[PDB]
Formats: sequence, C-alpha cells, structure tokens
Amino acid sequence: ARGPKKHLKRLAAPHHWLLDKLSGCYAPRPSAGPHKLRESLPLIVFLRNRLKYALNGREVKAILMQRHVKVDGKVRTDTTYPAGFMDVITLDATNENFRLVYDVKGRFAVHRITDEEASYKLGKVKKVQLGKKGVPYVVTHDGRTIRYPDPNIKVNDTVKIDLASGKITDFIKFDAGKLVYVTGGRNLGRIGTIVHKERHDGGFDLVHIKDSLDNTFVTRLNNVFVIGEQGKPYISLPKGKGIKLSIAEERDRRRAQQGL
Amino acid sequence: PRAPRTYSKTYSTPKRPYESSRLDAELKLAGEFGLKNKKEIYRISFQLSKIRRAARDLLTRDEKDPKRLFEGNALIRRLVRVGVLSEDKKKLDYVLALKVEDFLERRLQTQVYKLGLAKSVHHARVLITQRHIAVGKQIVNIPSFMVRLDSEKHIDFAPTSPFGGARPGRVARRNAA
RNA sequence: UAUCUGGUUGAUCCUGCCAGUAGUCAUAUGCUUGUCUCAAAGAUUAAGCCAUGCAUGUCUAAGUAUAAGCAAUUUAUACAGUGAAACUGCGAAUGGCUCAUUAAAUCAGUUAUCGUUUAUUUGAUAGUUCCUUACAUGGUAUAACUGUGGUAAUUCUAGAGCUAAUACAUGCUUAAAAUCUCGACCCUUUGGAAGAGAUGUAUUUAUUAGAUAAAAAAUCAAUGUCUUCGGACUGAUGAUUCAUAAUAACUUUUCGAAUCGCAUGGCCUUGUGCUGGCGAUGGUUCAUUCAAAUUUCUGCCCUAUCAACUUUCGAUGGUAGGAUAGUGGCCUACCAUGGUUUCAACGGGUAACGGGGAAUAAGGGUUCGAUUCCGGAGAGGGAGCCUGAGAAACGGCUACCACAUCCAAGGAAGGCAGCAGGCGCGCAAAUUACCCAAUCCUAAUUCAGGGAGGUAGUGACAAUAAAUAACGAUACAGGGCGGGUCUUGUAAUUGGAAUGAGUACAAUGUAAAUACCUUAACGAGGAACAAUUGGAGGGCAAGUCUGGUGCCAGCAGCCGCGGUAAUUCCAGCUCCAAUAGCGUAUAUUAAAGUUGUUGCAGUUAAAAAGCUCGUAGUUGAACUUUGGGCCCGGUUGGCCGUUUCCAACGGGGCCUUUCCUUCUGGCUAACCUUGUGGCUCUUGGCGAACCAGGACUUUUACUUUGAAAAAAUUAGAGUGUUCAAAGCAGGCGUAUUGCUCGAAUAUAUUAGCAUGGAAUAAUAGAAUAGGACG
RNA sequence: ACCCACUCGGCACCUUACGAGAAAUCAAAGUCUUUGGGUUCUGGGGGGAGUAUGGUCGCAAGGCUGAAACUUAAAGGAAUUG
RNA sequence: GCCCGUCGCUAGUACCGAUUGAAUGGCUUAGUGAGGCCUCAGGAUCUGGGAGAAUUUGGACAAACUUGGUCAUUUAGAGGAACUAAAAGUCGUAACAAGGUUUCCGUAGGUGAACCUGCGGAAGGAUCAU
RNA sequence: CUCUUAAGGUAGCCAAAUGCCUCGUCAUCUAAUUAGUGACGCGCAUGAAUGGAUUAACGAGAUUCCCACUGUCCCUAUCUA
Ligand SMILES: [Mg+2]
Ligand SMILES: [Mg+2]
Ligand SMILES: [Mg+2]
Ligand SMILES: [Mg+2]
Ligand SMILES: [Mg+2]
Ligand SMILES: [Mg+2]
Ligand SMILES: [Mg+2]
Ligand SMILES: [Mg+2]
Ligand SMILES: [Mg+2]
Ligand SMILES: [Mg+2]
Ligand SMILES: [Mg+2]
Ligand SMILES: [Mg+2]
Ligand SMILES: [Mg+2]
Ligand SMILES: [Mg+2]
Ligand SMILES: [Mg+2]
Ligand SMILES: [Mg+2]
Ligand SMILES: [Mg+2]
Ligand SMILES: [Mg+2]
Ligand SMILES: [Mg+2]
Ligand SMILES: [Mg+2]
Ligand SMILES: [Mg+2]
Ligand SMILES: [Mg+2]
Ligand SMILES: [Mg+2]
Ligand SMILES: [Mg+2]
Ligand SMILES: [Mg+2]
Ligand SMILES: [Mg+2]
Ligand SMILES: [Mg+2]
Ligand SMILES: [Mg+2]
Ligand SMILES: [Mg+2]
Ligand SMILES: [Mg+2]
Ligand SMILES: [Mg+2]
Ligand SMILES: [Mg+2]
Ligand SMILES: [Mg+2]
Ligand SMILES: [Mg+2]
Ligand SMILES: [Mg+2]
Ligand SMILES: [Mg+2]
Ligand SMILES: [Mg+2]
Ligand SMILES: [Mg+2]
Ligand SMILES: [Mg+2]
Ligand SMILES: [Mg+2]
Ligand SMILES: [Mg+2]
Ligand SMILES: [Mg+2]
Ligand SMILES: [Mg+2]
Ligand SMILES: [Mg+2]
Ligand SMILES: [Mg+2]
Ligand SMILES: [Mg+2]
Ligand SMILES: [Mg+2]
Ligand SMILES: [Mg+2]
Ligand SMILES: [Mg+2]
Ligand SMILES: [Mg+2]
Ligand SMILES: [Mg+2]
Ligand SMILES: [Mg+2]
Ligand SMILES: [Mg+2]
Ligand SMILES: [Mg+2]
Ligand SMILES: [Mg+2]
Ligand SMILES: [Mg+2]
Ligand SMILES: [Mg+2]
Ligand SMILES: [Mg+2]
Ligand SMILES: [Mg+2]
Ligand SMILES: [Mg+2]
Ligand SMILES: [Mg+2]
Ligand SMILES: [Mg+2]
Ligand SMILES: [Mg+2]
Ligand SMILES: [Mg+2]
Ligand SMILES: [Mg+2]
Ligand SMILES: [Mg+2]
Ligand SMILES: [Mg+2]
Ligand SMILES: [Mg+2]
Ligand SMILES: [Mg+2]
Ligand SMILES: [Mg+2]
Ligand SMILES: [Mg+2]
Repeated sequence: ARGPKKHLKRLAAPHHWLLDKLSGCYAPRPSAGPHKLRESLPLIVFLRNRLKYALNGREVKAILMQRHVKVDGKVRTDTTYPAGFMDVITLDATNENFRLVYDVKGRFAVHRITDEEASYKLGKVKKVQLGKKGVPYVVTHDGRTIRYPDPNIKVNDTVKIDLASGKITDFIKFDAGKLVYVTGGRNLGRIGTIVHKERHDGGFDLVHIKDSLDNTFVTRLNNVFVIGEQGKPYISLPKGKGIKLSIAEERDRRRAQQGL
Repeated sequence: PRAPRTYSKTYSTPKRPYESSRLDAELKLAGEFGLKNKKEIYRISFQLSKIRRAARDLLTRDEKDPKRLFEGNALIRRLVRVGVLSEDKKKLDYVLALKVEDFLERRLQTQVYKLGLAKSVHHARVLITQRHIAVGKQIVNIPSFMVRLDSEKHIDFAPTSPFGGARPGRVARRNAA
C-alpha cells in the first residue's frame, strides 16, 4: 500500500503497553531502532503511563530535549524510541536506573536497579558469521554488532556488554541447565533454566523449561533467553521472579494482604 | 477511528405477553417494593437468569473442576457481599434457587423503608431522589442502589438534607415569610 | 435460556399451512417527548454530478543571507544579531474516504526467501585515490533580486543585468609490512640477485579455497620450510556454488568529507610552523529495525435450464535467453503435448470486498458483517508515466472517452469514494461553526503544520440510570375486637412540609466556550411543571355501558364484524398492556422436529423410478499379545491431628519366547551392585534417557496434551463509575514534599506444527519366492 | 402314487398383540423422544401447472428434464354421527 | 344436496408474438490509433569526443474511435392463448347414491360444452365367497 | 325456435396471385408508404387429390426492405474509336 505506515491506531497497539482505549484514536507508533516494533516500548509511554512522571505527551518531548534521559548510555531523545527488553534507562535527574524486564503477566515492568548494574548489558546472540575482511561479529536481540568475539560463542547465547564501550567479556551458553527467561508467547515472563531442546530440523526447535516451583512448560527456542545459572542470575529479576502464580494462588495472596 | 463505546441491555421481556397469572403477579411485586416500571421487574429477572445460566453451567463441571471453584467461590462471594444469598448457602447449589424477591428486598428504596424511616415504600422513593439520604458524605438518588449490607450500617440522612440536619429548606423558608 | 395459541368438521383425531407471539448493532415512517450519562449518523438508490472555503507543508548553535529587511549593539572592515524572498534538503506514498470491481482472487490461519528490494532508525566498517600535479582547499551557471516586457485571463512567464552552496561539476592525500610479477649484471650451479612495477573498496567475468564417514602407502608434472646433502618433510545451516577468502583481468570506474556549529588550547628549533576539544551533516559496505514484494498448506455464497474446459494470439512442461529488485511462461526463441474435471472442472449468478465479528439464547443450528480494528481495492472511466527509498500516486503529470467551467472566440483551467456544504437519487442519513488543549503524526524539527484528530451544534440510531409527586388531620362508611382508637381506607373544604424541570450571582468545567458535578437568589396545587401509545368478540389483558350508522360508511395480520337493540365500525364513558416511549411497514431469528447430522415425512394426507443391470459416490463379516507376576511413586478421602494403617482412582517401568531401528562413543539414572523401618557411600557390573555422527526407516485416519498464538468483541475476576450502561481504574498515610494493589483468567474449534496413546477404520508385506536372517 | 414327522426355500391365509398408527389397519406399516445396521429415491399448504421457457429423445403422437408472476385459508387424510 | 365445463361481464398477473424489436453492462475479432516510455537519427546552441531543445526511425505498452460478434441483466408490442379473482349469470348433467351407461388410469379418435366410444389395465367397486 | 336441403363448408387458411366494399381495421417499417410485412375475419365469392395446410432445398419467376455499390439523380462536364 504505497510504502511505509507511520501511524498507529489504538487497539493496534501492543496490549502489554496498557493504554486505555478512550484517550483519542492513536498509540505512539514506535520508531525504527534496536527492538522489533511489536516487541518493544517507546519512551513516551514509559515517562507518561507506567511511571507517570509526565502528564501529557507535549511534556514528554519537553523532558527529553534537556538530555535528561539515557538508554544503554546514550542521550536518545526520540519520543517514540523503541526501547526494549533488557535495555537500561538511566535518568540523569533522580539518578535513577531501570533495566527493561517483563512481568510474568508479560508486560514491561518498572524495575529500579543499582548504579553498578546500570552499566552492563546482555544479549541473546541472534547471528554469528564472518564478514568484511573475515573479522567475525556477533549480533544480538538488541541490534548491535560486536566485532571479534571468541570462537566459543555460538548462536542462542547471552553476552555481557560493557556499554561504556562495545566489547563483551562473559558469554553464558545455551546448554541443558542454564537460567533462561521466556521472552515470547505468553509463557512470557516465566523463568527457569532448562529441561532440554528438541531439534526438529526444518524449523522451530522446542525448549523445555522447569521453573523453580517444579512446574514444566514449553516455548519456542527463538523466545528462550538464557540468563545464567540455577538461582544465580546475571541481572536483577523483578518482584516475584516470574513463577506464574495461578489465578487462585494470585487472589489467595491478593487477600492475604488484607488488614490495614 | 473511534474506539467503540461498549453497551448492553439490562432487561429481558416475557415471551407470552399477556399471561395474566404472571401479570397480576408482576404488579404485586411492583406495588410492593415501590417500582415505576414493570421493567424494573423485568430488569431484575434478567441478571437472575444470567446468574442461573452462569451458575447452573458450573454444576455440570466435574465436581471442583479448576475454574468452577474460582468463579464459583467468586460468585457466591459477590451475592452475600450484597446480602441476597444468606451465609448458610455459600456452596452454590442453592444459588440456583434465588427467587426474585430476595433481590428486590436488598434495594436501597426498600431497606430505607425496612429500617423504618420511610413512612411508605414510596415516601422512600420520593426522598431518595430529593437531595436526601446518603451513606457516607456520598448522597445517593438511585432507588436501585443494591446496598451491600456492609454500608447498610450507615444509612442515616445526609448533612445537607433538611430532614437529617440542615438549613430549613426551600419552601419552609418563606412559609415563614 | 428445552412452552405455544387462533382458523378445515355437525362434532372428531390427523397432515398441513396461514395468522398469532418474542428478539434484532435493523432500516424506515407515524404519534408522543421532561432530566443524567452515552453518541451512531448520505452504506443500501447513483464508485451519480459538484458552487465556495478549507484538508501539506517544513529551519536547528550547526548547508546557502550584500533584503537597496527590522534591529542596533558591540571587539568584530570579509561573515556573525534577527530574518522576507529564494535555493538546498526532507515530507508530500502516512493520514482520511469509499466498497465499485473482485468467487481460488481477496482474505484467514499456517508457511517460504538457500527467491529479492529495503529511505529511515540503531549498531558496526575506510592510512591505499599520484606518477616511467593548487591542499594554506581548484570550476561556472543560476534562483531570489534589480530592471525592461507580453496576454481578456491561471501558482503563465519572456528578454536583459547580478550572486551563493552540504545545489551543479570537479579533483590532491598517509605509516609499516608482506606477497606477487617482471628482472641489469655473474655462472654455470643445489642455481640468486641488485631494484622495476604491481597489489584500497565497489563493478563484471572466469579460476580457486571454503576441509572433516575410521585409517594408510607408491608414483608422473610441477615445487614449498629445515639440510645432519643418505635425505626427510579452520565458521554457519537440516540443506548450497553459503558467509569469507585467493588468483587473471574487466569498468564512459561506486565509495574513499573541497561541509557546518560551539568553543579555542597547547607546544619550540617562534615558522602565519606544527598540533589539538566537544557534535553536526554526510559517506560506501555489513547488520538492525520500519517495511515491501512474491510464496507453502487448508478453507469461499447460489447454480447442471453450465459437462467438459485450457493452446486465436501460452494452454502444461523442457532448454536457452531477455526482462525484473529478484523466483516463475513474466516475456521470447526452439522443442515437446501437456494441464483441470462428477472428489463438479469450465461457465453463469451475486441487490459479493474478506476477516475480527453481529443477531437469534436447550443444544445442533439459522441469518447478517457497506460500516470505528486488521488486510485488500479505488479515487469519473481506462491506459501511460515523471519524481522517488517507496506510487502505475490521481487533493502528481500525459493521452483518449465521458462530464464539465471561464473567455475579449485568440485561448485557459476543473476531478470531494478528505472536512463541511450543495444538486440528484430515493423509505432512507446532521454544521458551509471552534482548536492543535488532548491523542498521535510529519518537517530542517521542544517552537511550524495537521477538517488526522478533538470541541460544540444538529441528533427518540442504538445503550444506562429513572420526575410527573410525598405525609398528614377530618368527615360521613366498611371492616377490627355501638362506632372506639387499631386503619382498610372511600373522602370533591383542608394542611404545613420536600423538590428539580426550569431560571441564575458564582466558582468549577473549557484552547475559548457549552453542558454536566457543586451552589446563593428564584423556582408546584389542579389554570397544573396537565404522558404517551395502542387496545378492550376470539388468539389476547380490558365492558354483550351510552349515543351514532344501518352489508352504508368503516373495522378486521388471521377466525371474522356492520343489512336498525353493533361485545368488533364513528364516539362519550369506563377498563386493560407497555410506558418516555409506543404503533406501522419490510427483512430476519426463535418458535420450526415445516430443511429434520442431532431430528421429519413418503400404504391411503405431499412423496418409492414400471423393471433389472450398473460406473461414480456411500457402505462393507470375522480372526494377529491376550493373560498372569514383581516394583515404583503419584491423587482424592478416611481414622487420627504428614511418617506410617485401611479402602478406591489414576501414571510409568519391569519379567513372562515379547524392537524399543540401528549401531560407532559420549552420559550412564538407575542395580543383580559392595533391622532391609533408614541413606549417605568407590574399585568389577542396567541401557536406550538423548545427545551427534553414521547407516535405514510401509503408508494413514482418530484421540490426548502443548506450543504458535492482536487488540476491541464475548465469557469472566478485581474495583462501590453517587447507581447503572461503562471506565481501568484505584486504594491507603505522616494528606510537609509517599505508601501501595492493579490492569486477571478464559477463547481458535477447520488447516499447519509439536507431543502422549495403539482400541476403532483403512494401506502395504513371503506363493513361479525375484522372500527372510549370515 | 398315498399316509405320517421334521427341515430348507416359495405363493398365501388364520388367531393374536407384546408392539405400531391420525385412524382404517400392519408380523411389519414392529424392534423411534429409551430418537443411529447399510444404502438409493422422492415429498415440504392449496391452486397456478406438469403450464411457460430452454435443453434433449421421437417420423409423429408425444417422452424426459421442468419454473415463475399471481392467486388463496384452506385443499387434503382416516374415522364418527346424521 | 353437492357439483363440472364451454359461453358472457369486470379486473389483475404472467406467458406466446411481426417488429432480423429496443436498452444497459462485461468481455472480444478485424480496422484505424492518442500518449508516455525504450530506441535509430536529428543538431536550435554550448561547450569539453560531451551535453542538448525542436524534429524523427523502429519498438513494446496501450487508451480510444468505427463496424461487428458474444455473454449477462432488462424490456416496448397489434394480436393470440392461459389462469385468477370467482361464489354467481347462460347452456346443459360429467362426478358424488349401481349419480341413474359404476368410477378412475394409459392410449386413440370424435363431440357446443361438460363429455362420448374403442383396446389394455386398477378397485380407490357396486363382488374379500361355490 | 323456425323455414328449408342431396348435404347445408368440417380440419385448415386469408383483404392471400382468391375481398366487392377497399387506399378494409389494428400494428409494424418511414419525415411522410393506394407498397411491404404481422395481425384481425358474417370470408361480395377461402377450403380440402376442383386437393387443404405446412415445407428444407432449388428459381434468368412476381414483390418488399437493408448493406455494399454506383453519373439513376441533384447537374452536368471531359476523353477515345
Ligand atoms: Mg513516531
Ligand atoms: Mg372457518
Ligand atoms: Mg364450523
Ligand atoms: Mg348438522
Ligand atoms: Mg408468522
Ligand atoms: Mg453512495
Ligand atoms: Mg458511512
Ligand atoms: Mg463521484
Ligand atoms: Mg545580516
Ligand atoms: Mg492510506
Ligand atoms: Mg497479494
Ligand atoms: Mg554551464
Ligand atoms: Mg566448516
Ligand atoms: Mg559467493
Ligand atoms: Mg594558536
Ligand atoms: Mg439460466
Ligand atoms: Mg522455460
Ligand atoms: Mg494438444
Ligand atoms: Mg454440483
Ligand atoms: Mg459488489
Ligand atoms: Mg453458536
Ligand atoms: Mg429456519
Ligand atoms: Mg466489513
Ligand atoms: Mg459478506
Ligand atoms: Mg454496497
Ligand atoms: Mg491514477
Ligand atoms: Mg479530492
Ligand atoms: Mg491521496
Ligand atoms: Mg484578443
Ligand atoms: Mg461530503
Ligand atoms: Mg434516520
Ligand atoms: Mg473535522
Ligand atoms: Mg471532525
Ligand atoms: Mg410532563
Ligand atoms: Mg402542582
Ligand atoms: Mg386512549
Ligand atoms: Mg380477556
Ligand atoms: Mg368503542
Ligand atoms: Mg414491544
Ligand atoms: Mg451427530
Ligand atoms: Mg412433515
Ligand atoms: Mg387421492
Ligand atoms: Mg415401486
Ligand atoms: Mg436412471
Ligand atoms: Mg470390520
Ligand atoms: Mg491449549
Ligand atoms: Mg415354511
Ligand atoms: Mg389395538
Ligand atoms: Mg394399540
Ligand atoms: Mg427435431
Ligand atoms: Mg433495425
Ligand atoms: Mg528497445
Ligand atoms: Mg398461468
Ligand atoms: Mg350425473
Ligand atoms: Mg340428477
Ligand atoms: Mg355414470
Ligand atoms: Mg362410485
Ligand atoms: Mg380447424
Ligand atoms: Mg394482393
Ligand atoms: Mg386515409
Ligand atoms: Mg400498406
Ligand atoms: Mg418503397
Ligand atoms: Mg397481409
Ligand atoms: Mg377473407
Ligand atoms: Mg359486402
Ligand atoms: Mg364458398
Ligand atoms: Mg376451388
Ligand atoms: Mg399435399
Ligand atoms: Mg414438411
Ligand atoms: Mg428468385
Ligand atoms: Mg405479394
């Protein structure tokens, strides 16, 4: 239909952004950038909806134009910037830092983190191959290319990112028994750390996961994001650490906090 | 472009339209609880048939099926929280049996009468409307509140209502002038 | 939320339709209309035609300012502030509108690129540009402008005179190093050398590398490091010609910064020397992201009064090319004769865009979807094309057709299925208003722009809440147990209370208003602030009251009423139903088990071909591991208040002659292992638990579970929107500078994927053995 | 050839009714609201009308296929009484 | 009692039908062919072999016009021939009772009209019977 | 009903090359049609091997209309023998 769509109606918007229907007609169409459109979150909703710092959209532009906000290090003044899972948002005022991490309800949660933690990053490597001059590179879920990794990094593995500079130092591997993070379907949010991987040559390798409540589940490999060792992660998980409380579990504890 | 504003209907309608058995019967309920429309009756039959063929459907599931209890025990909580199902009856075979009048006796226009304080069942409906009685500071002019038996405790009049401690009121003030 | 009722007869039971009945996010029209919230709306007919106005423009410290521009300040005699015009750049391909075409098309779910394009965003990537020379930086040729002009007339432009660049057009540069090619001499051997050039990336071609199923030797042609001169001597994929690299060349030779802003500092051997900070625009190639384009599997409504269709003039395939961004009969040349079809091809129809979905509530179904979201198609009808990353664009151009405007008759211009508004069409649908405040969007970009969008008006489309009254005293009267004192209350004087409909200071509300919420002042007794709409023989609730009419007028969805006492018409009265609504027409769903899979009927009511054969289709007897034994630990519930004790209900693994493919190692978790309630514990010994490599696998249907899975819708949890329809909020303190729960769950079901089961129902297997193991 | 008994497959009749049906009647017209053995065909109120139209067969007469507009509240079946 | 058909009135519907009848859309032969694009030329000028306007060759794409054909959806018509409203009027008596010749089916011919007659059937007969 | 006959024209068909009236009436084709065609039929005086009706094919047959075509014509002019 004659080139690029540049609008986003409401109710085309990703559900996990949690926008009320009647506030107009449109969501903010996220821009092009590091994260897939449907798998991301733009700055204007973060600063307006989930975190309620700004009241209207006009204000969010006023905020960013003072170079207040940084993501993964950089000033990043795009009102609709596609900030995505595992990005870090330092905030210059308030000295706040947030890593971008799902709930087990599968939405993007607010999760404050240490100044120390605010300066590394991971990424599911999505591809590895030689390139120009034969210098190998990795590229990962977030949209960056790291030249000269170790030959031991194959694909589907996480990588520590310095993000004051480029390079990696550690690289957790994808094998039986490493901490994982489901980043799709809506086992989205659940956690933990292997059962095994069905090959299925032709497509769509299946990843079996056992949460640390002895509850199984399966999701596709494209959506499993290894994050380290049993009970030993490499970032700060959010509250309740994604173990898929039932509807009755969740409302039994909902009424557990009962007395004021 | 707009997002679609949801709506729904709140009243069903008797299929046989002239069943005089059910038609006198309907009015006895109407002129008892102080209703204006026979569709205030048709209304409160509607939810009932919803609760029933919500509830009736749950007792088909294998006994204590996962969701049958979640919304089972969610349901009977909702109805005692308004006080139509009595506290004996919270295991949901008896919610099939909420004869309609139970729902009407738990109105606001009704209890404002059964607490005394309404000379008639209609002195009730007339004062609820007219800036009169409340629960908190929260005035209520809806004779169909369905007061929830918790906030039934505080149903004294409002502070601005010149029947429960106020200024004289509009036509008294120059009957005296 | 599983219901019937009126009408065939003298009466009867049937079959059966008609009528009744209820709903409709279902249109219209009629009568009536007070409040809150909510808020659809020129789809249907004519994708018919359109006056006018508006709907796309855009500048940062940071490409271009000698405005004969405003402003003057201020280090600024090149520039500097501010900035019209104009260039340059970017956008104008999103949005919004409509449903015309479209029926294997679109669309949906599921796939594919090892089958391509990809502005942008984001991350990476550039010591090479010369030659047997401006780098302290190279060229005009133009807008704006000035000025002279034309024409009735337009976003018409001509002639002449200037001047810019991140426009146009050009054109230098940098270390080392190594490897290749030539090779003047010397000197004959085992042969080596001075130094001569070549070697950036991109394009085009050919050649090569890109290993790897377990191990080894001999030789011909070359010919590499070390002489102890016999001699010895490494990526990814399931999958590629992949990523990447090497060699010989090729190119009207792509890129390799002549750009801009804010600062200005080091460092002597004081050269206009050499250096150097932050960030902006660009720039090839790769990656990312927003995409696009094709594409796999399966699924469309009625039709046989459509049975054969497809190659004229591609129909189906092969080869080669051409064209494409790329695959492909996409196109061409040559060759072949294929391709679809009763399992409905092909054709026709469609008052046909597809879907998410809507209506109808026992279920199974039936019907609808122009229409807020996704996809597609179009801009009066066609076709063509420029620009560009992206268009076969139409608020772009070009041509034809149709329509059609202005004129000075020479010519020029128009495309509302954008907003509003107009004509027409009709049963059928609103203002030529306000704003960028919100929601988002675009630009050079915090600022500008946005009839996207939001505000009001119009607005009984639908949807929610629910005023038109409420308490008395009395008086004859009933009845409670003479009226007494308990009200049933029927009262034709009364009675003090209450209130918003309205009105309106005010604040609130709002971009500015408006309403609503809140609230002074006003604001109710019958003259009112006065509820309607239908109906009163039956179905069907409510009178054989009164007056009128006299088979007339009229009623009557249906059965039937009226021809002079009309239970039916026209009225008065009284009465019923629903009630801010109610009637009528049309469609549709329920009732309808009158479309019947569930679930009909066919002797005589409608309906078994006159008869048998018989292809398609549908269907199709029985019999192949049953039975027994050991074990493990699961989930309810019991007696106890989970160890063990009892029942019962399921899961797995064993051994019973018992593929579980199969090996070659890697793995072993498990034991036969080395007082048996109990478990740590290495030194012989479980397999299949699955890695990954090899080898090789009869085909299905069904059922389980699971993944993949848009929102809104629906079902539904939480939450007291004053209630409710809704909404996705909200709830707590220290209400002095915060605390905190949320935003569930369910749902896809046909097809595809994955997985467990082996009953049921198929297919296949050894009979001329051309069998099976070795 | 005839008699008797049984058994297969025939043409029928008889008595019953468990059962069925609106009934007359039916060993099927039964084993149906306790609705499923397999399969074929036709019917969906009455007229209009087996008419019109096309196709096709025939020498013809005609055969097969086979509508609609409109009209209408009945038409029909079996049994009862007259 | 019921009841059939021709015949006659009024009204409505649809059919057949000279007009080689009309109309609206979808394709499409043949013929003519705009335009832009690609291309052979061209060379007003304007310059360092290049540019480049008018013009032009040949192409593919292809609107469109003329005359046809085809499909689909409509549709005017003298007249003819049905049906209905429809119950009645005219003429008769066909059926219903052995309906006064029992009725009906197929076929054939004839008759104002219902109908009659021949050949073969059925009982739904007026006979479940020697 | 009536007079009357040997019998009283049936099936068919038509203003037909058969119709007086007559240039019949209606439709159709045309600007206009004593033409043509299709209908109508108390048909002066249609009609059954005096053969009736229908017919593909055939026609130097009579008739009407269309396309093409043309000096037939508007309206004539020129050339050759
Ligand atoms: Mg955006
Ligand atoms: Mg009757
Ligand atoms: Mg009767
Ligand atoms: Mg009688
Ligand atoms: Mg009906
Ligand atoms: Mg329209
Ligand atoms: Mg519309
Ligand atoms: Mg139009
Ligand atoms: Mg200046
Ligand atoms: Mg668009
Ligand atoms: Mg497509
Ligand atoms: Mg020049
Ligand atoms: Mg390899
Ligand atoms: Mg390659
Ligand atoms: Mg200096
Ligand atoms: Mg047809
Ligand atoms: Mg080919
Ligand atoms: Mg062939
Ligand atoms: Mg078919
Ligand atoms: Mg259509
Ligand atoms: Mg359903
Ligand atoms: Mg139906
Ligand atoms: Mg739609
Ligand atoms: Mg549809
Ligand atoms: Mg339409
Ligand atoms: Mg166009
Ligand atoms: Mg427009
Ligand atoms: Mg447009
Ligand atoms: Mg002039
Ligand atoms: Mg308009
Ligand atoms: Mg309307
Ligand atoms: Mg607007
Ligand atoms: Mg608007
Ligand atoms: Mg009123
Ligand atoms: Mg009053
Ligand atoms: Mg009335
Ligand atoms: Mg009644
Ligand atoms: Mg009356
Ligand atoms: Mg109603
Ligand atoms: Mg079934
Ligand atoms: Mg039936
Ligand atoms: Mg019969
Ligand atoms: Mg038979
Ligand atoms: Mg047959
Ligand atoms: Mg079997
Ligand atoms: Mg599931
Ligand atoms: Mg026998
Ligand atoms: Mg019996
Ligand atoms: Mg019986
Ligand atoms: Mg024939
Ligand atoms: Mg003609
Ligand atoms: Mg060419
Ligand atoms: Mg007819
Ligand atoms: Mg008779
Ligand atoms: Mg008689
Ligand atoms: Mg007789
Ligand atoms: Mg008889
Ligand atoms: Mg005749
Ligand atoms: Mg003649
Ligand atoms: Mg005349
Ligand atoms: Mg004539
Ligand atoms: Mg003539
Ligand atoms: Mg004639
Ligand atoms: Mg004649
Ligand atoms: Mg005469
Ligand atoms: Mg004669
Ligand atoms: Mg003769
Ligand atoms: Mg003859
Ligand atoms: Mg013949
Ligand atoms: Mg002739
Ligand atoms: Mg003639």
